[PDB]
Formats: sequence, structure tokens, C-alpha cells
Amino acid sequence: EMVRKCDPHIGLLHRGTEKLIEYKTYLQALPYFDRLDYVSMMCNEQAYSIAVEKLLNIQPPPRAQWIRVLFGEITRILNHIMAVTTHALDIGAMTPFFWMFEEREKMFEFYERVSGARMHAAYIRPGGVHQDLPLGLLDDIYEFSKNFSLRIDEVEEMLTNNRIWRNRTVDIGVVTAEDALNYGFSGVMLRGSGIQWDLRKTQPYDVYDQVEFDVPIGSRGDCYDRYLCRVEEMRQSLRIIEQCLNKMPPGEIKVDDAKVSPPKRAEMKTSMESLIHHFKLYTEGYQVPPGATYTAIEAPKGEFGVYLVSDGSSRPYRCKIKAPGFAHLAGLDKMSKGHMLADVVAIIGTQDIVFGEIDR
Amino acid sequence: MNLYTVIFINILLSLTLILVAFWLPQMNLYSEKANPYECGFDPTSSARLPFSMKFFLVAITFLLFDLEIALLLPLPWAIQTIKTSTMMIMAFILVTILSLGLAYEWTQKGLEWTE
Amino acid sequence: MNNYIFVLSSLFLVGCLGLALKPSPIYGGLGLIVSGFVGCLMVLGFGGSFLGLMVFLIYLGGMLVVFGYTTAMATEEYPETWGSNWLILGFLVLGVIMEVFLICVLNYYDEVGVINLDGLGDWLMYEVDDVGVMLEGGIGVAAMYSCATWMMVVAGWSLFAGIFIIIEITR
Amino acid sequence: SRAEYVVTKLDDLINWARRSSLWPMTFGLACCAVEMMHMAAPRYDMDRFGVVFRASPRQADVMIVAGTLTNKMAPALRKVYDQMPEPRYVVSMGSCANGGGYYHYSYSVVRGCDRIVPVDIYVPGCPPTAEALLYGILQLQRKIKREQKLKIWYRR
Amino acid sequence: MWFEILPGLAIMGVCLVIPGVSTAYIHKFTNGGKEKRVARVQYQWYLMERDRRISGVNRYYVSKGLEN
Amino acid sequence: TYKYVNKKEQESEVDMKSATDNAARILMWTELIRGLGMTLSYLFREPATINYPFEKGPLSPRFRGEHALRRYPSGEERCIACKLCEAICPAQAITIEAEPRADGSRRTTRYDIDMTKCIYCGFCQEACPVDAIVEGPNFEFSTETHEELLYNKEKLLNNGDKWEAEIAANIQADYLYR
Amino acid sequence: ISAFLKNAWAKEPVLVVSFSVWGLAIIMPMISPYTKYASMINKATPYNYPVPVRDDGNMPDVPSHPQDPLGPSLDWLKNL
Amino acid sequence: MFFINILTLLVPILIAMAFLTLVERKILGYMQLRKGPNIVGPYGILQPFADAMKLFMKEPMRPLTTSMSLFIIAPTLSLTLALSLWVPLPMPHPLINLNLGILFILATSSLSVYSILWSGWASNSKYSLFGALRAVAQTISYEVTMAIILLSVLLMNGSYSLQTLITTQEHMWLLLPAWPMAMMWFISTLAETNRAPFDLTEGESELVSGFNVEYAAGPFALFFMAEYTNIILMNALTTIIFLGPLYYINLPELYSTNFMMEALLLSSTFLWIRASYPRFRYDQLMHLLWKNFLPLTLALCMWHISLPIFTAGVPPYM
Ligand SMILES: CCCCCCCCCCCCCCCCCC(=O)OC[C@H](COP(=O)(O)OCCN)OC(=O)CCCCCCCCCCCCCCCCC
Ligand code: SF4
Ligand code: SF4
Ligand code: SF4
Repeated sequence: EMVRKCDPHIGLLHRGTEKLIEYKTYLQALPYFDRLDYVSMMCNEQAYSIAVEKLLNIQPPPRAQWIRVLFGEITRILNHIMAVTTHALDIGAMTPFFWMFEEREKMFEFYERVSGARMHAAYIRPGGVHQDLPLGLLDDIYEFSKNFSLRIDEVEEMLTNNRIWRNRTVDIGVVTAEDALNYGFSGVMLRGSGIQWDLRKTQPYDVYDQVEFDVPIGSRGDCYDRYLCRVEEMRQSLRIIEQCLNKMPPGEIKVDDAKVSPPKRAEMKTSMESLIHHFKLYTEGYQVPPGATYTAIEAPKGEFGVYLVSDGSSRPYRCKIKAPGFAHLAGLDKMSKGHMLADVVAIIGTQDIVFGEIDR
Repeated sequence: MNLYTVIFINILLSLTLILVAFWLPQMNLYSEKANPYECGFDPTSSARLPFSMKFFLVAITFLLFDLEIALLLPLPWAIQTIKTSTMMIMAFILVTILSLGLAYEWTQKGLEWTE
Repeated sequence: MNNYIFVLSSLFLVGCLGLALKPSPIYGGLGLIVSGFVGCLMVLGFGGSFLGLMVFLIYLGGMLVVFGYTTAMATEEYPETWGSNWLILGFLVLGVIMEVFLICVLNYYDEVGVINLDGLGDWLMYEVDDVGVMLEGGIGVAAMYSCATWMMVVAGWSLFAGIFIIIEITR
Repeated sequence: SRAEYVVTKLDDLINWARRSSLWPMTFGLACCAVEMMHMAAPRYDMDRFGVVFRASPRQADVMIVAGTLTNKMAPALRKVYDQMPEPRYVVSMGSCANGGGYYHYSYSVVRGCDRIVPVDIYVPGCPPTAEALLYGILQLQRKIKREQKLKIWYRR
Repeated sequence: MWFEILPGLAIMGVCLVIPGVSTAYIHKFTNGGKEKRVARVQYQWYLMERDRRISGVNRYYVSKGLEN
Repeated sequence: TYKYVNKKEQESEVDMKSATDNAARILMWTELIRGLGMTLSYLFREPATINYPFEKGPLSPRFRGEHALRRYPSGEERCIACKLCEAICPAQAITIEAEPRADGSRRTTRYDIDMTKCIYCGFCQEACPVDAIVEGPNFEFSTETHEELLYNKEKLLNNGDKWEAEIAANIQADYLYR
Repeated sequence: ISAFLKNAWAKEPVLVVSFSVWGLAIIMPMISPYTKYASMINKATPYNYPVPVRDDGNMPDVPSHPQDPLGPSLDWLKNL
Repeated sequence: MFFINILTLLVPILIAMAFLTLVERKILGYMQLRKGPNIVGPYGILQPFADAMKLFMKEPMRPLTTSMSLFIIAPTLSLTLALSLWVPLPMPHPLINLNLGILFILATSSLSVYSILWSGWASNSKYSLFGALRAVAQTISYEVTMAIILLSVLLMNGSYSLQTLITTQEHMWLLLPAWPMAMMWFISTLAETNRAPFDLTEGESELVSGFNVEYAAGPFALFFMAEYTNIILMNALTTIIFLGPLYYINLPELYSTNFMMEALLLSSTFLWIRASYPRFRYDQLMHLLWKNFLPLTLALCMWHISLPIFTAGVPPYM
């Protein structure tokens, strides 16, 4: 029952998204990104939006930036709940999954209230966001956030010090810092083993450079350390949500360049130029200036990136997606050396892999 | 006769449930349905090939420890003896020897699974 | 009931016959489990109790370990059952019929002797202390803690030395 | 009334038994698996309707095909469908399975699971919300209810 | 609410009470209104068999006292 | 800014009280008992489930569901063959074949939506310049047969008629945001 | 060894308990007034018949009737 | 009449197991903040019946590579053994009064494992082999200490008969004299029934399903029926040995009812644990037992040999 070799065969969920995108305009490709990591949607579409904004040489408005950071943190909470609870369910413990999926449903309710879809919102659009927060959503977010801490603390009182959990994780999937860097790991696959890296701090995007949050780092480098790291990341996400709620500013929500973002419907209905802009935007789309870029974000799993090459048309020329988990599932073998089948089942969870992103 | 009757009744009940389960359901037998199961993909190899047991040493040690259990199981009737001192000394020696064997095996890494 | 014990002994003989024919070790273990059960029943019917139950327990444990070993080492792509090999099947039937005929022959040549099918079941138990209390085989066995301590010493030493011997054979 | 009344109530009983304990199979392919998880979650507890996930295809009843079905994955889906024991049903969930979905015009996507296995209920959406999936499961229960296998056998 | 759990538990409690009560009642019924005499030793077996022969009905539970 | 999550700090502190506490922890299963207590505490809390069939959960006016084609109060299909809906639909689920009318009006003669290809993205309802195509509140339109999921102009218009009230309310309550 | 014992007490309490209980199992039987009474009680329990012995006229201690004062007396067991 | 007693002992036990399934589902749901089965019949009472009918009406698979003889025999053996073990239990009067009832229980429980072993080997499937050889290790773990624990506790009872424990606990529970052993025995029952945190022979997460992967329909249902009956049985054995009910020769009904109360309590605790704890690994289980319970178990057996002597409290025989 000892694992002598791991040969991850993937591609069972590959649907040629990278080639499909090349045939669709820049607005028509955004929904794909919400499906690349179906667990953390808005962060993927945030990566796309930042990349396209970089190429367009335009800047999102302040309220849109704050909203994007807020919903990015909510998405990070969603991803961490999924990772931790599915990991626990596969290891054996089952109750925390049911406990926490109620809060996942509440966060989905926020998702739907803002975007009209419980996931795959397509809310974040190159230029800012599609629509402004419906009144009261901040109040509901406050009500949810003020209590989420107690629920995470209950999950911790279940799992943190339990001898069974500690024996089932500790000193499992131990990866050295140099080996991780060479293997190309990212996110918690790096911070767990002592490496002090987090793009939100090192290379900030949006308004991550105006909110204070700590970055948990692990010492042992094993599954238990990384589970603790994810829980602490959830707590820091609550911190950031508090700050965003308190500092949400007034103003527009989408770049006020009607050649990039659609004009408001009333303007479309009473302005000639605005109607022309609506027509061309929703038919031909924007014309992104030629160039190439590699935008990176600290997606709830790791470092979600887009290498985008544009030739001046309204459709991208090439859109490679660097999924955080690709290198992780590549390094599964190294991590699983000298472990049993159960340990391997544990090891796969720490990676927190979504094969939507793995396969692209 | 009572124990035989009740055990045969249990056997008959179980066997009757099995026969009903095999003759009541409507069936459709075909090769793909019948072929073995392995997470949706065909077997890379048959399951009859050697399967290394990484706890062989502990498994054997179980034999001897179970025979020690056998040697000890008469104690409830033994204590009804007149030579209580002798019985006590013998049982203590036996259990202490058991403990020493286990301790030596532990210190010699017998219980650590073989990789 | 008259034929109770003789039937049990014959079943023991058949189980032992299968084991001797030596199918795959899995079927060998199954056959020995059945044989151990039947032997425990014979001992129980002969007034025993603790001894029969002990044999059954120890043999269940032994065959458990044996099965674990067989799955790992004593295995084949196509394990052979009793019926798979035509020679094994034929000699199984031959042995059964041969024992039947041998029983008949011994009964005929010695009307009363090794076998007394007529008068069977009339000599199972010989004597019993009708009004006794302390006559249970567990007492005799427990005697090892008082009157036969030499037996205990030798057996305990055997197990103790077995620990070291096994470890060093498997080193 | 008549003996055929006994037959009618007997297949009513069979249908009740089958519908009140349809164990789905753990087979989440893509996004839509998350929504099936939310179905199981406390709010819309599927268990309350007797629905419980069991991993063994030999021990499952309904197959909830949820997510993109690529050419690579098609053989495995068909294998498991063939392996499920007889009184089996198939519910397709999500656009990816109902039809091609967002990846209809792709080289490595089976344009719908109907091509590979017979589908008894289609649940539209992308994702179909958990309430929608629960309604679809109830609709499958109604379909089971309207069976009449034994009456067909008698009138055979 | 947790009260809705308790119907199944009540069914269980009944179903597990029946075995013991039924056994006691039936043992008493079939052994002359007295609990079944356990024979854990040849002495007890001999006493029971003596009662069986003495009773005259071939029944061990039928008791003959000073009158006989 | 970083915080250690599991770094062992000062080690020399060994005490008789500490040692007996640790031995009690190991032998008595204290943390396991505590987890069991947590589970019981949950046992005695109001369930979070809802009797779904007779109690649907909340949905906001923006919810995207089954499509519909609206009408003017006079009773006329708003569909003017913009064709932008068909141009923008990322999954290419809309098919429009339009012809001039007998009234000298622009209308559509084949409006088909493949609801097995739609991704429920709302791009059509937001690129419709006369608010013809909308995504109504309905989310329960599962069908047994695939062909019943290939919609047509008729089925869409009947859905519009059926859901006109709720579509009207949502549009009324949301148009300010749009 | 105070240091090693104190550490063992916390890091391997199971073995500390086992060795302590084994040590007590040996020590206590030697240190206990009641130990002598076990064999006396088991000798008091009368499993077999007490065989009468023919009176040759010079057996002065064994009684003639069970209720006679002579003979072993289980007062010690009665008030152990 | 003896047949009527057999019926009264079997049918209620099987129904109690059937509803143990429902109770487990509902308790887990409530502890997890959901309601569990409550639509099939009033308050979900009919869920076990619907499940059993569905399972026995589903087609029983007979995979090609399997060995039919063992693949059919094993479930029968499982159910037969689980039902049989209920035979000698005093409640308070056993249906069958066996002098060595405890050894009979041990023999039957040990033979129980062969159902799993043979089913797994006969499936001729890799996950089946994994499950069977994990069950082997599970047995190698618990069986070493189960016998010693029973010996130590019975060292206050004086004979292997179960009924004697009724009198033993006449004025007190045996729990108090041997609470250290009660806990080890409880964990041993948890392992023996192959239930969480020790459900490693059918662990869904690691092996799609263990020994029972290829089993389907009624042949499958027998395995679970035996599993749950065994849960009830083992908790009944705990209730009789430790946690002795109140026995007064005047009313056996008191013993019966109190035994029911305590057995339900412990059976509920099994599900409590299932929902509360993760799953051991199948080497951690063996390490746990051998290197924690056995060192303590041997010492406790030594101490309980000493106790009757140096306290002059020898148990009576008979
Ligand atoms: C007066 C003179 C005589 C004096 C004699 C004194 C004797 C004192 C005896 C005290 C010892 C009591 C017995 C305790 C047995 C426990 C053994 C133990 O120490 O724990 C081992 C294990 C803990 O895990 P671990 O950290 O690995 O321990 C070894 C560390 N090297 O522990 C475990 O196995 C836990 C993992 C399994 C968890 C199973 C879930 C159980 C849930 C709680 C059950 C609680 C109720 C149990 C009681 C039931 C009663 C019917
Ligand atoms: S239908 Fe939509 S939500 Fe479901 S798997 Fe496909 S893309 Fe994901
Ligand atoms: S749906 Fe709207 S945009 Fe499309 S043709 Fe109709 S009116 Fe024009
Ligand atoms: S919602 Fe999106 S995918 Fe669906 S029809 Fe409208 S534009 Fe097309």
C-alpha cells in the first residue's frame, strides 16, 4: 500500500479554452475565466480585467477598485472554505463541510444579489464592474462578516488540536523551500514552507496597497502547517473586508471611456454618440492596442496569471493561462515520495486543485 | 438442540434473503456491465498478482501473542486454587516475559512497518 | 443423533482430505477453517468445552495471518480450486468413495472392532461423575498454574524465544 | 376490484420504493459539481428526500452527469454507466452536459452526454442553481412514479 | 428540531425491549411458572433429572412437596 | 508583514504541574471530548434547511434565469431585429432570421435560443437596445426531452406573457443601476 | 533520574503508567495483611465430600457430629 | 414455543437495526445543522423500509472475474454471525445459556472477519484486495487486546458466563473498578465494528468502497444489515459487562428496560463519534493499539490478577 510512483494523468477536463478564446472578442471571452477556476470565480476574472486594462492603458475607477478587492476577499473565503472542508471530508472528518457550506451559500447570496448569478458572475469586466452594489449589500456583508469568525473558530475547535488530525497531516507532504521554488510552486505551497512571498504585498494590484493584512508563513512545511496557513488567510480576508467596507468610496464604477465600457442605458436611449458606442461595443468590441503582457494575481489558490498577446484587433491573438495548480500537481510525485495511499489522498488536498484551471 | 436450531434458523434466514435477492430482480447481463471495476477505466493488470504485506513481522508476532492469550485464558479457573502464591508467581512471570518480548521487538523496530 | 459424532468425524476427514489435495492456499485456509470448526464440535460433543473453543480461536487467528501471507506471496494469476484441476476433482471423489468403501469393509471384516456402525453412538461417553461440581476441562487446563508449572515454563520460554527467532529470521 | 388491481398497487409499491431512495453517484466533472455539493449542503439537504451519495457505481442508482464531458473522459463515463446495476437513471445537469454549452464548438468536447448515454432528465443552467437541481430530481421521481412495469408484464 | 429524531429512537427502544421481556415471559411460561433451571454443573443436571423422574409426568418443573 | 502560524518558541519550561497536565491531556482524551462537545452543541441548534418545494429561497432582481421576449403595452414584440443579441451571445445560442413585415416594420421570423448552449450570462438582455430579450425569474424549466430545450420565438413570447409581471417588477426595481 | 522521569511523565505517559502499575502489582501482594486469606478461603470452599474416617477410639480432635465444637471453624471467614 | 422465542429475539433486533440506520442519518443531519430524512413517511420512519426494498429489488451484480462460491457465501456468513451473536446475551435471561458465553462471543466475532476477507478476495478487484488486507490489519490490531481486556474484567466475575455478571454488578457497576479498561474496550468495539474513526475497511475516501465495492443489491444489503446489528450487539455487550443494569429477581422487566436505555445511549454515542472525528490511518490504528493499549493492557491484567489475592476478594466459581 506504499506509493512508489505517482503519474497524474490529466486532460480529462480539457476543452480547449485557450483556442476558443482566440475566436471571441475581449468582452466575449470574460465568461471563460469565471469557469477556469470555478471555485474562485471573481479572482480569475479580476486577473483577466487587470490584464486587459494594462493593454488598454486605462485605469479602473476608485469605487470599482475597492469593490473588486472586497469581492476578491469574499472569493478567497469561498476558496479556502472549499479547500479546507473538502480536504477534511476526504481525510475523514465530515461535519465541518456541512457547517461551512451554509456560509458558502450566504456568500453565494451576496454574489447573486450583486451580479445576478450565484457563481460565474462575470461581474468584473475590463474597465471596472458591470453594475454598482445594490443598496444594503454592504449592510448584509457586515452582518455576515461580524459572525463568520465564530464559525471558523468552531471549525478550528474541531480540527486544530485533534490528535487524529495532527497525526493524519503533520510531517506529510513536506516540501523544502528551494525544491518548491524550483518546482514552480506558488501561494501557500510556498508560504507554508517559510518562504515570505505574497503578490498582494510584494507587487500590489488594485487597492491591496492601502489595506493592512498579515501573511501567514509556516515553519515545518507540511499539510498541517498549510491548513493553519489557509485558516489564517481566511481571518486576514475578514480583516481586509472590514477595511474595504469602512473605506468604500463614492463615484462611478466603470472607466468613464465610452469606447471601452458600455454607456448607461439612459444615455444609450437619448444620445447619438452613446448609442453608436453601445452598438459597436456589443458588436465589434474594443480594439486593444497591439502588445503582449503577463499579468499575475494572488488567486485564492496561488498565482493565477494571463499571458495575453494582442495584434490590434478586437479579439486576442493568444491567451495563455498560467494556472496556480499546474506546477503543484506536477510536484505531487516529489511530495508523495515515501508515503502511503492515505497520505497521498491527504497530499492532494493541500494542493487545493481545481481541474478546470489545471486543464484550461 | 436449541443452539443448533437457532443457528440453522439464522443460516436459513440469510440464505433465503440471498435467494430472493437473486431470483426476484429483473436482470440484464452484458460484458461491459460485468467487467471488473476500477474507477471507470479498464484494469491495467489483474488483482491476483503479489501484494506486498508491509506488516509481515507484526503479523507473525500476532500468532505468538495469541497463543500467549490462550495460555492465559485459564486464569479465571486457576485462581480457584490452593497454591495461590504459585499461581501468582507463574502468571507474573508469564506476563512479564510477554512484556519483555514486546519491548525487545519495539526497541528493535519490529513494529515499524517495512518500506 | 445416533450418527452425530461419526458424521462429524467423517466431515473432519473430508476437510482434511481437501487440505491434503492442496488447492490454492485460500481454499486451503477455508477448508482448514471448516475442519477446525468440525473438530471443535467433536471436542464439544465429547464433554469438552474450553479446549474446543480454544482450538477454534487460535485457528481462526492462524488462518487470518496465513491468508494475509497468501495474498502477498502464495498467489497465482489463476488460483486453482478443488474443482479446477480435473485430477484433484477426480481424486476428491475417489477419496470420498474410497473412505465409504473402506468403512464398509472394516465393518464387514470386524463386526465389532475399530468401527461398530451397528451399535454406533453407544460408546461415545463412558463415565460421568453424576453429582460432581468441579469436573470442567478448564480446571484441568488451569492446573498448569499449580501442579504442572513445568509445562508453563517450557511453553512460555518457547513463545519468548519465538519472538527473537522470528525477528532475526526476518531481518 | 380485480387481480389487476393487485398488480397496479404492487407496481405502485415498487415505484414508491425506487423513488423514495434513489442513491446518486459521486461523479462531479466540473463547476456544476460545486452546485451539487451545495445541494447536499444543509440548506437544500438532498438527504431529506432519501437521496444519498454512494461512490460505488455498482451501488448507485442515478447518475448526475455534471460538467464538461471531454473525449478523453467519454470512455470512462460510458464504462461506469454500463457498470451501474439495472434499474438505473441518468440526469444531465448543466449546459455542458445538456448540449455542447460554452465549449460546443470545441475539438475535445462531447457535444452533450446524450451521445454517450441515454438521458432521462435535463437540468438547464450554467450552473443550474441547487434549487433547480432539486426540482429536477423531484421531476425524476415523478417520472419513476409513472412506471407501470408490472402492469405491462400482466398485459403482455 | 431534535425532538423529531426521537420517533426512530422510540421504535428502537421498543424493538430492543421486546427480546428480553419476551424471553423471560416465555421461559417462565414453558417452565412451570418458574425461571428455567440452569445446569452449569453435573450436580445441577442430576438434580433436574431426579425431579424429572420424581414428578411422574416426565417434567422437571412439576414439583412434589411434603404430600408425596 | 508576516505572522508565524506554527513556530515553536520557548522549550525549557518543564514543570510537575505542566507534566501532569500533558499526561492528563494524552490519557484522558481531553481535546477529543471537547470536539464531541462541539458536535453536541450543534445538535441542539435550529437546522438551517428549508422545505424547498413550499419555500423557495431568496433571489435578487438581477437573477438570470429562463429567457423571455417582452412586449409593449400595446401588445407588440419589442424585438426589432437589432441582431446585437445574436452578435454578442458568447456561446452563439441565439439565431435570428428576420424579414420585413406587411406593415412596413422590422421584425424577426425565426428567433431561436438553444438553452443547452446558453451560458446564462445576461449579455443579450444588456445588449438589447429595446429591452426585448430578458432573463426572467424562472429557474425551473427542466425538460425530459432535449428537443424541448431548443426554444423558438413562440415559446419565448409565451414565457414573456407568463412572467411579464415579475419581469416588469425586476426591471422597474433595477433599471436605475443599469 | 528526576529529569528523565519528569520528561517521560509528559512525553510518554502510557509507559510510565504501565511500568508503575506493574511495579505495584508486584509490590502490593507482599505488603498486605489480607493476602494470607485467599488460600484459606479457597481451602474453606468445600467442593468435594468430606469423607468420614473410622473412629478407632483414639482420635481425639476430629468431631463425631458436625455441630460439635471440635474441628475447623470458619469464624475467620464469617468476620474476615 | 422455542421457535416463538426465536422470532421474538430476531424480528425485533432486525427492526432495531433497520431503524438504527434512520437514527444515524437523522442524528448526523441535526449535528451538521440539517434535518436528514423526513419526507418518506411521517418523520422519515419509512426510509429504512424503502431502502431495503430498493436494495433487494435492484439487480445483484455477478462480476465476471469473481469467484461465485465465496462471493455468495461471505454476506450470508456476515448476517448469520451477527444475528447468532445475539443468542446468549442475558437480558436478563439468555435465550441460550452458555457456560463460556464470552469465549463464544469472541469466537463468533473472530469468524466475522472472514466474511470481509473472503468477500474482498473473491471480488477479484484491486479495491477489494485493499479493503480485505486492511481488515486483516484491523483484526491484528484489536484482537490482541480484546482478549486481555475481557480476561481482566472477568477476573472479578470468576467465570466466563455472562449471566454471572448480572450478580457481579448487583450492588455496583463494573465500570468503577475498571474504568481504565472500559475505555480501551470501547475503542476496541469501535475498531471491531469497523466504524469511525476506525472505518478503514470500507473508507469511501481512500477506497471507492472497500470489500463491498463489487457487491450490489441484496448481497450488498446483507453486509450493512450485519454491520448495524453488530453495532447494537457490541454496545449491548458493553452495557452488560460494564454499566450493569438493575437486576431484581422480582422484576426482569426492570433489567430489560434499563439495558435498553443504556444500549441506546451507547449506540447513539457511536454515531456521535462518527460525525465528530476524522479517520485513523490503517498503520496508525495498529501503532495506536500495539504501542499504547497493549503496554497498558498487560499491566492492567497483571494488576487484576493481583487484586483478588492481596484484597482477599477472590471471585466465586458458581
Ligand atoms: C490504585 C492503584 C491502581 C492505580 C491504577 C491507575 C490506572 C490509571 C490508568 C489511567 C489510564 C486510563 C486509560 C487511558 C487509555 C488511553 C491510552 C492513551 O494514553 O492514549 C493513547 C491515545 C492518544 O494518542 P497519542 O497522543 O498518540 O498517545 C501516545 C503518545 N505517544 O489515545 C487514543 O487512543 C485516542 C484515539 C482514539 C479516539 C477514539 C474516540 C473515543 C471518543 C471518546 C470516548 C470517551 C468515552 C469512553 C468511555 C466509554 C465507556 C463505555
Ligand atoms: S454548465 Fe456551466 S457551471 Fe456547469 S460545468 Fe459547464 S461551464 Fe461549469
Ligand atoms: S432581442 Fe433585443 S437586440 Fe435582439 S433582435 Fe430582439 S429587440 Fe433587437
Ligand atoms: S444569457 Fe448569454 S449565453 Fe445566454 S442567450 Fe443571452 S447572451 Fe447568449
